[PDB]
Amino acid sequence: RVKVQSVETVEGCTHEVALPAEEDYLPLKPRVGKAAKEYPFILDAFQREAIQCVDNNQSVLVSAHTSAGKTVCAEYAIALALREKQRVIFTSPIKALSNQKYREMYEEFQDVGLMTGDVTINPTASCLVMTTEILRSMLYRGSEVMREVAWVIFDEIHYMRDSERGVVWEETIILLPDNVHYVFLSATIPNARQFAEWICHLHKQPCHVIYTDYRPTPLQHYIFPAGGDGLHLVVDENGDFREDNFNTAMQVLRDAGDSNVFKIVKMIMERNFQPVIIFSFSKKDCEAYALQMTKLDFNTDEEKKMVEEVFSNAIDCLSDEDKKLPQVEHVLPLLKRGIGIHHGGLLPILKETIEILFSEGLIKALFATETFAMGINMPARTVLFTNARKFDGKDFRWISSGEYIQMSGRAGRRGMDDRGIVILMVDEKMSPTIGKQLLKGSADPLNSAFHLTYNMVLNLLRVEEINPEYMLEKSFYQFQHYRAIPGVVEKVKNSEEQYNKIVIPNEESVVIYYKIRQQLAKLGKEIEEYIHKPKYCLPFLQPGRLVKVKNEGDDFGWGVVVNFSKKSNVKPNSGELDPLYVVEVLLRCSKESLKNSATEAAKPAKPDEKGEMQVVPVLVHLLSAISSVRLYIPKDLRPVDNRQSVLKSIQEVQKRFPDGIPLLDPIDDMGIQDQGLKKVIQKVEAFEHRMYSHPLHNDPNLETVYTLCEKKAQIAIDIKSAKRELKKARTVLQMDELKCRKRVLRRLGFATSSDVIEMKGRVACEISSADELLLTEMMFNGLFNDLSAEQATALLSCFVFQENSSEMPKLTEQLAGPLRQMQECAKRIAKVSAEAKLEIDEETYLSSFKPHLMDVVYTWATGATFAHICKMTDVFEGSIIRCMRRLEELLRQMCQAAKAIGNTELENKFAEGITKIKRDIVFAASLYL
Amino acid sequence: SFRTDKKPDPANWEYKSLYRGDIARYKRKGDSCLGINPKKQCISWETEKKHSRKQVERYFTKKSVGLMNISKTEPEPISFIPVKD
Ligand SMILES: Nc1ncnc2c1ncn2[C@@H]1O[C@H](COP(=O)(O)OP(=O)(O)OP(=O)(O)O)[C@@H](O)[C@H]1O
Ligand SMILES: [Cl-]
Repeated sequence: RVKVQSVETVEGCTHEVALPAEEDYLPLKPRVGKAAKEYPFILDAFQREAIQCVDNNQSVLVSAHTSAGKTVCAEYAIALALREKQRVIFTSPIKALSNQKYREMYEEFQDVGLMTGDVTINPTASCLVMTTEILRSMLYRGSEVMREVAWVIFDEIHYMRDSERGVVWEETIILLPDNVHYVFLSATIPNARQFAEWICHLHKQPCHVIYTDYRPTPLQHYIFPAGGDGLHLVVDENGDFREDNFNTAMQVLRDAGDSNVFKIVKMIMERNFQPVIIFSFSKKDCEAYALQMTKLDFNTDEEKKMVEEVFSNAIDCLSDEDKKLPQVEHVLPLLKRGIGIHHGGLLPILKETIEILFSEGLIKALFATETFAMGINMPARTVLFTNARKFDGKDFRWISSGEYIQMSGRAGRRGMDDRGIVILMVDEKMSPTIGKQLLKGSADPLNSAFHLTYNMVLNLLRVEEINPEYMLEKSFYQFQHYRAIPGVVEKVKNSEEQYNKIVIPNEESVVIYYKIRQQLAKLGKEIEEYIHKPKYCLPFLQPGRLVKVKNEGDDFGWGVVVNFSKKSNVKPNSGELDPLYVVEVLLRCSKESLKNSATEAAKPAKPDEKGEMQVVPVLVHLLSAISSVRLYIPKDLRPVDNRQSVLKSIQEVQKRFPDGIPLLDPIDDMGIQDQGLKKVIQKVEAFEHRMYSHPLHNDPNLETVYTLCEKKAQIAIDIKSAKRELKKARTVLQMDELKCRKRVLRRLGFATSSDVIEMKGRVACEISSADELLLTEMMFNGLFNDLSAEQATALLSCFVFQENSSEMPKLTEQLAGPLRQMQECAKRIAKVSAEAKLEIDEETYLSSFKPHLMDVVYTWATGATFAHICKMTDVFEGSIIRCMRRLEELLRQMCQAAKAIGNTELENKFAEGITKIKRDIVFAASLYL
Repeated sequence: SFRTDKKPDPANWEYKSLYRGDIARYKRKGDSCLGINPKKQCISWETEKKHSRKQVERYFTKKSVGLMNISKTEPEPISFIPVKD
C-alpha cells in the first residue's frame, strides 16, 4: 500500500521518497524564510537534501557513513522544532552514546535534557535527549513528556537489528503517534528504502531515504601479510579494489613471494600515522599487545605530565582506598607512555579517562576490544586489525563486510586528516572473491529482531487502546516477511527450472542407487554409535591407539589416544544426571586453532596446511573410528617437536596400509553383543549386495552421474523448503507464540481470559530488566519476604548476570538457600511453559540463571571494599561492575513493583538493598556529564 | 612406531579409569570438552596475566625508548609501504 518515487539529486547522493499510495507525489518545496539553523561549514549535498525534507515537514532517513555528517540533520530539525515552540526528543541507543549527544546537543541548543535510567536532567526540556529504552517506558507510562513533541530523532538506527535490544526500537516506533515526524540517523544500509516504506506504512505519511556513500575523509586500506616485508594497498582512496596488490600480498602468504603488530605500530609512529586504534577480538589479546608497546615510549615529558594531571584529576573523586587499586595503579604507566587499552572488562572510571585522553592527543596507540567501534565515536588516523578472522564461538570465520565497515570507519578524522589508513593483518590465505567481499562489500541490512517479551505483552494489555496483537501486525518483522514474499516465489520458479535443466541424469535408475548409498551412510553412522558407547570403547582407550574424531561436521581425521577420564556433570543448572566420558586425543589441528585457548575452538587442519598436534579432550561420542593400531608415543608431549613426531608415525602407518588403516570389528574385536547392531550390520551387508548389483557402480562416469543426482536432490530440498516458506506468506509469524504466552499468563494468574490486566500482572510490568515472570511469581511466593537484605540483592545477581564465568563458588547457606528456592520456582514456570506449547527446555531455563557472582555481590552488599571482592572471582573487573550496575537497575525495577502491590516492607528491603550495593567506584559517572 | 594390539583392557571399564597405560605429560587444549554440545554440561579438570599482574607491573617501572615526536602533516595511496624487520 506504499509506492516509492525516486528523486534526482547531484553529487552521488540518492533521494527517494516512500509515500502512501493514495497520495500524489509532489516535489519538495523550497524554503520560505530563513534557515532555522546555520552552520560554520558549507553543507554537503546530502545534508542539504535532508534539511529540505525537514523544512518541508516530512520525515527522512539519512543513511551515510560514520563521520559523514549525519548529525547536522538532526540539529536542524531541533532548531526548527524549537523555533515553532514545539518539543523534540533525540534518542540514543546506549547510555554512553546519549551522554555524548547530550553534551553535543547542549552546546548548540540551550534548553536540553538527558534522561537515562541513571541520570535525569532537565526533564521538561525543549529538546530532550534520551535513551531509546527510557523512551519506551515513557510511552508505556503515558507520560506528559511526549505531549508537546513534534519530532523524534533516532540516532544510529541501524543497531535495531541487534538481537536483544533491537525490539525496543521497533516497539517505540509503534507506540508513537501518527502526528509525529522523524529523522533517522543511520549508517549505510542496503535496505534503507525498505525501512522507509515501513515508516510510511505505519505512519501514513512520507518518509524520505537520503543515501550517500560520501566519506569526507577518504581511506586507503592495506593488508599486511604475515611474514611480509610490507603493507599493500588493497582498496584505494577512490573505493577501488586493487587485485594485483591483493594477489601479491597473498602470494607472500603462500611464501612464494621471493608479522608483528609491534612492527606495524612502530612504523605508524615513525611515519606520523600517529594516533592509531588497534583492534583485537580478545580482551586478553588487547592487553597482551599493549604491554609489548611499553618498550617504546611515545610521549614527551610535557605530555607525560598532562596525562597525569588529567588522570589524577579524573580519579580525585574516587575513594583513596579505591584509588589504590591494582587495576587503577598499573594502568597509569601505560598511559604515561602513550598506550591505552579499551575493552569491556576494564573499569568504567578508567575507560572514560582513556577516551578523554585520546581526544586530547595524549594517547598515540589504543588497543581496544571490538566493541570500541560501538561506542562514542572517537576517530583515529589509522586503524589496525590484528586479525582478519574471528571466532564465532562455534566456528572460525572471517570478519563480515559489516564488521569491517564498522571498525574501519573509525579511521580518518574530519578536521585533521587528509587520509585514513586501515590495516588488515592477515594470517590465512584469503581468496580474491573472499577478499573483495570483505573490503568492498556492503553493510548488513537492517533486519529487525523483534521478539515477544512478557513485559511487552503485559504492558500492551495494560494500555488502553492497544493490544499485544497490534504490535505484531504493525511490526517491521512482519513487514519484511510480507515484502520478501515475491522473492520466495521467484526463488521457487527459478529453482524449479534448475531441476529441469539438470534433469538429465542419463538413466533415471541412478536415484535408486543413490538411495542405496544414502542408506548405507545412515546405517554406517548407526554402527559407529554403538562403537562409541562407553562400555565398548573404554576397554580400548589405550594410549597410542589410533582413533578418528569427528565432531558435527568438522572431522579431524586420525588421532592418537593420550588418556581418558570419567568426569561428572557440574553444570549445575539442571540435575547432575549422567557422568561424561572424555577422551584426550592428539589431533591434527589448525594453525589458527592453536592460538585459541578454549577447548571449543579446536578445528582440523585445512587442506593447504601442515597441521599441528594438540591434545584436546573430546567426549566419547565424537570418535568415529577406532583401530587396531597402537603406536609408540614419546612420553613428554609438551614440546611441539615431540608431538609432531606422532604425525610422522601416523603417516608411516598410513603409508603402510593404503587400503585404510585397520579397524576393530565391533563383535569380533570389541565384542559388542547388542542384538540390534547385528541387524545394522546385516542391513549394511545387504545393501552392499544391492550396491554391487547396480550397473551404475561398475559404469565409468559414475561419479559424474552421481554428482548430478546429488545436485538434483539439493534443489528439491530447496524447492520444498521454499514452498514451505511461501506457505507462511499470509500468516503473522509470531502470533502463535503470543497466544502461547498469553495462555501461560492466564494460567499463572497475571492476566485474565478476557485480557484485562490483573494485580499480579501489574507488578510485573515494572520489571523490564530481567525475567519478570519469575520475579513476580517469586514475589508472590513470598520468597523475598524472609530474605536477608544482602540475600535479596545477591539472589537478584542471577537475574542480571549473564557473562560466562568458569565457575561458581560454594555458598554459605544464607546465599544458597534462596538459590535452591528459586530453581524450583523457575522449574514450575518451565513446567507450565512447556504445557502451553512453547519451546524451551527445563534444563536450559534453569541453567539460564547464573549464580557465579552470588557470593561477590553479597560480600559487596555488606560493606566490603571493591578491591576485596575482585579477589574472589575470575571474571574481570568491568564485567563485575557491569553486573552490579544492572543490579541497581533491577532493584529500581523491583522497587517500583513493590509499590504496585503495596508492600512497604518489600519496597524498603529492596530500596535499602540498593544503598548497600550502590557505592564508590562502581557508581562514579566520570564520563563527563 | 606402530604395532597392532587388538586386546581389551577391562579394567578401564570395570574400574572406571585407565589401567594398563603409560601416560604422557601433555598440556590439553583449554578447560572444556569438545563434544559437549549445549553446554548444558560442564566438567572440571580443577593463573591470569592481567595488566596489573606482578610480572607485568615491573616492566613499566623499567624504561623504554621514544622514537619520534614532532616531520610533516602526513603523506597519497602508495601501493607498498615498507616496514623493516
Ligand atoms: N559540512 C561539514 N563541514 C565540516 N564539518 C562537518 C560538516 N558536516 C559535519 N561535519 C562534522 O562532522 C562531524 C561528524 O558529524 P556527526 O558526528 O554528526 O557524524 P555522524 O557520523 O554522521 O553521526 P553519528 O554521531 O550519529 O555517528 C562533526 O564533528 C561535524 O562537525
Ligand atoms: Cl604439542
